[PDB]
Amino acid sequence: KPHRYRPGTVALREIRRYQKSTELLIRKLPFQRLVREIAQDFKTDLRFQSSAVMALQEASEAYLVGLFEDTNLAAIHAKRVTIMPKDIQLARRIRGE
Amino acid sequence: KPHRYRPGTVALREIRRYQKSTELLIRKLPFQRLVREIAQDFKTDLRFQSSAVMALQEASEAYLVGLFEDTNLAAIHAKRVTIMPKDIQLARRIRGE
Amino acid sequence: KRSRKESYSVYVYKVLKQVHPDTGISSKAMGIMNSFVNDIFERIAGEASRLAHYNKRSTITSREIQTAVRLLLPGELAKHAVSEGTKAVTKYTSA
Amino acid sequence: KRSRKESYSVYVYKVLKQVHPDTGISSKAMGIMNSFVNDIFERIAGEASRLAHYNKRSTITSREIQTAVRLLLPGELAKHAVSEGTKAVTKYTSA
Amino acid sequence: KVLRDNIQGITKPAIRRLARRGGVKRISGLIYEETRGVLKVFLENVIRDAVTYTEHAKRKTVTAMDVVYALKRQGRTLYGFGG
Amino acid sequence: KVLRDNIQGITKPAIRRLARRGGVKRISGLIYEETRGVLKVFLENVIRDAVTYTEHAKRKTVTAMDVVYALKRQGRTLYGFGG
Amino acid sequence: SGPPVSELITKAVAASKERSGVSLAALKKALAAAGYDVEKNNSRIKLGLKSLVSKGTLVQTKGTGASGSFKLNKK
Amino acid sequence: ARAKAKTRSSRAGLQFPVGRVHRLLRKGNYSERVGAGAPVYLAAVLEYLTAEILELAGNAARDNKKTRIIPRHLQLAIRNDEELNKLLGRVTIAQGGVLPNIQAVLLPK
Amino acid sequence: ARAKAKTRSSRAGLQFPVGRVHRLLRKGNYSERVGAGAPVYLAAVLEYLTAEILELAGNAARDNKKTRIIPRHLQLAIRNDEELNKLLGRVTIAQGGVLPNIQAVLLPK
DNA sequence: TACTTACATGACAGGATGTATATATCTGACACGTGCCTGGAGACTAGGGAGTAATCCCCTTGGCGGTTAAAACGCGGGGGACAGCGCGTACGTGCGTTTAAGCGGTGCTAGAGCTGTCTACGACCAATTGAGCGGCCTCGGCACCGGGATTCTCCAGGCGGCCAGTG
DNA sequence: CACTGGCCGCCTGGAGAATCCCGGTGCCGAGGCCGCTCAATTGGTCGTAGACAGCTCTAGCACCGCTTAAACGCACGTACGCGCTGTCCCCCGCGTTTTAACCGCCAAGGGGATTACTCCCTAGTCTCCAGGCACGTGTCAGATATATACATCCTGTCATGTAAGTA
Repeated sequence: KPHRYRPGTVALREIRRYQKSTELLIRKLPFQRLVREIAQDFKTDLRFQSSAVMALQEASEAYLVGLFEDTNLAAIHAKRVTIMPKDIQLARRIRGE
Repeated sequence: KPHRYRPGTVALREIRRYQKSTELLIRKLPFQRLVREIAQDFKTDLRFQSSAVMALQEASEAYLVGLFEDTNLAAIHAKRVTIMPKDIQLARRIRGE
Repeated sequence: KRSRKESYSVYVYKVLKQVHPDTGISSKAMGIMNSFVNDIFERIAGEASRLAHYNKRSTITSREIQTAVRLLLPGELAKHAVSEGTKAVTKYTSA
Repeated sequence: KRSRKESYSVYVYKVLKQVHPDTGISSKAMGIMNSFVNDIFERIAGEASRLAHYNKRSTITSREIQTAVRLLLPGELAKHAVSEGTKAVTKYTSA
Repeated sequence: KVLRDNIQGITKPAIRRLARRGGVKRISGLIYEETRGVLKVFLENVIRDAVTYTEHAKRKTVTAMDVVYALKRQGRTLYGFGG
Repeated sequence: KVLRDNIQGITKPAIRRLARRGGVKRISGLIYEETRGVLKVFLENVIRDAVTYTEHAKRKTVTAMDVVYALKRQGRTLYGFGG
Repeated sequence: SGPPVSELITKAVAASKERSGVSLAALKKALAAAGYDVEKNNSRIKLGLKSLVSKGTLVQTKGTGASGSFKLNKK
Repeated sequence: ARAKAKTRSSRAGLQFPVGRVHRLLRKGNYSERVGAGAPVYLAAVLEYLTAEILELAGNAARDNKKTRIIPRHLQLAIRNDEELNKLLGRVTIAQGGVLPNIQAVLLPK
Repeated sequence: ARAKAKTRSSRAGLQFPVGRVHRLLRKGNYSERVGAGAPVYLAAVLEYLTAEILELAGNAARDNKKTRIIPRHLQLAIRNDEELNKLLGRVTIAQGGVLPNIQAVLLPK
């Protein structure tokens, strides 16, 4: 039978691999499409520098992973390991946004 | 039988009474002594304006109020009606110190 | 005597009687409003300085401070502030 | 024809070779150090400007930045920067 | 030219890989859409500020300098893009 | 001359009243001492700034305007004593 | 009216017979399938559990008190 | 033969002093120079802000049947507006206390 | 007829440029006057900061046995120091990632 | 098995009390009147920054041809979340005592703070230069690739202990 | 009640894939050198800002006496978290399938940026004058006081469901 790891240890393998990693986890082209889509909602015909799309990508990545460590702190407060939207809302409320 | 109220009801009335209140909640003279005490650990024979003692009083109590609102959010997030100092510690950790 | 110590108290009194002629004011609330005026003013001054320096502008204009309001003031408060300031500057430019 | 964009390149490379002669740089990390020096400069300069505003002094002396470095930078980093600046200004006055 | 549904452009494995960088072992099924929403409002704030910076500069091409400035004045200063 | 313990003067009932303002309904006994500690830390942070300001002001009595400025640095700008 | 609810508890716990004891979740949904106001009778099922554990007809598998999971006795 | 001295606040129809805010910008060291419409716009912004928060303060005081504003009225004015709270979340009111805010879970049944 | 050109940085024995920081303070508009010890003091502070962070980056790169520093090394340098996290709690580093921080409960057993 | 009975648990009612609700008073802080002078502006000027046209070129935008990595989907399933519930449990709450803060009351002096000096110092222009950045190459430290070792991670046999079955 | 077999939980030994780990190959970005240029420097002057010196006068330091709420500690009811044993179900993981992102390449022009011109605008400064600051002073809103209604809330007695005994 083909080999199968227990639920979770592949996730921790990803944890170790990606904390040793530095590479941008968000796909570049749809992120650029989303930035253009959001900006077109506010001001029309907006062009984005490629480096600007990049800097937005590390912005989104670092903001989200910071909020994710924050929610993991909220989860280990809540005796849980699977984070929930209410952890996210808690982080949003106690951070003040 | 002398009349006695159930727990939390007096506590809730206390909560309502001092949210309704606007006055200073700390005894003034020991606060003045404590800020003089901490001051003497930094420079010798320092003196305080009464207004500076006032402003440190309202700021100290308000910062503590901010920590207890954060404490309340964490405590209900922890599904507890009795708070623990680990909730305050998590609140301090998320608040950005 | 003493040196004159400045405050915005008279103008808070003027707008207070303008919008509510019947009401009173206390000294502690007056200090709160003076602190509010100082705080909002220094925030807008800081954002205006940043916008001026980013565009290498040696002057802060109504465009700069309007931008600074759009940054600081949230939403429909910012649109009403733009409307009020635009009406004020049109009245001022009408001399 | 290109216009020069100023940075902190050769200075951070010099302090690197003085602190580690055999360690190199990447360009991205070099941009990180440029942004670090710019951010810390902005923090110290803005805190100094507010200090000069507070005491009504029209000038930023070494004592203003000494105040600011006890303010923003905590403890060991602050006092050792104080020591570096102290011996630095004594050497500057001696030259 | 118009784009409609780029909220799903940040894919579910992209969110999972973010939370893998985010120290998150298990991610609930409700996380993805709501994190898409908070990323959306975050980018709404940041891009609104940056677009205001650009049109204050009378520019039409958004630059990374205005992005890092929009980040910095929200207390989110970024290193490595000319900030 | 010197004082060695005034932090207990921020009394257990007073800490209870402060948490009653925040809506805390039940308080375990562990919290009061750590709130005294973090208040010591916060007042240490504020009053370190305050003595640093006052020493830069070359004064030996702290003014309330020093307090407001020190709180403005820390990010908890306090209304009611500016000026 | 009808029969007492403890009989319903006994048939509900005898219906399944897992290798381990039955916790309150499967028990309360067995009563819901049989038909019972489980939301308004938490105290009634608590006193029923206390009665059935205390008198010695039913034995507790691994839990303590009314907490945990429950199986049938030896005979 | 100097003209009669009018005020820039009256020129823009404002109650805030254009002169004092302009002086505070010029001597507050925020730019080398200041465009003339900027202090007028600024005084208009602060006049609208102070005016409507005094609107909320007066209406809250008339709700509490007292005619004179205490800082509790200012806390009740600011904290009861969501958008002002987005403006002033991190700001402490002296003697304003706390907005009446009780979580429904810790309220009894 | 003229004194030989001698920079203020070499006078102080610092290699951040004193004239550059003085220039950037003069046209950064923080005050209309700047004391002569102020920019050399600031350059000394910055040189100690950069020397400390490049020492940490160099040791991190040696432990990663790479000759040239990468922003991962800078992220490791910042996050593994307490007072630097005090200095840069709200700072984003491009392509630095995060410090290896797994919570104790996340590990098995 | 239905019928009758008696107690735990809610259903219903009611009185004490704290906080709200009805005026009475006197007080001082708030509203208001007065001298003024410090500050608000008016006009001219110096001069300086910034708005605008051109353009160009380079960097972005639009377009195509494969490519599997990556996205997406489906099933197995171990694992995470958790509902409730005894159970020890730790804390709210009532209440007399104590004491130290609060009120209120005096000396003063040391220190906050205003004012005249004059010096220390900084800002700024012309000339000159030399250090610092753009350009470019070149090359070896690094980017990429191929094969064992070990580490990790699941799996499997053995022993014991526990659990169940029978005479 | 004692014997005894059987099955799972942990101990113990095995096996194979993912990534170290070790060796091998090219290539690109680091940095070193060259060219440039502009910014840092210095001398000197102008001017002016702030420490010094001295005074003065006001609020904190210092001390003193009466009082009652702060508090505080004990009693005691009594609300609390939480481990836990399951159960429910829900993403995690391991595949297969599919598709569009990435790469690589190609053509277009948009506007970012630079230079130049020009003119719009705004600080500075003297001066004149005027409106809010300082200061003084009266005075009703409320701070305090005394009597009353109602939440409220917890508690006393009934209703009902239900468990238990029984013909």
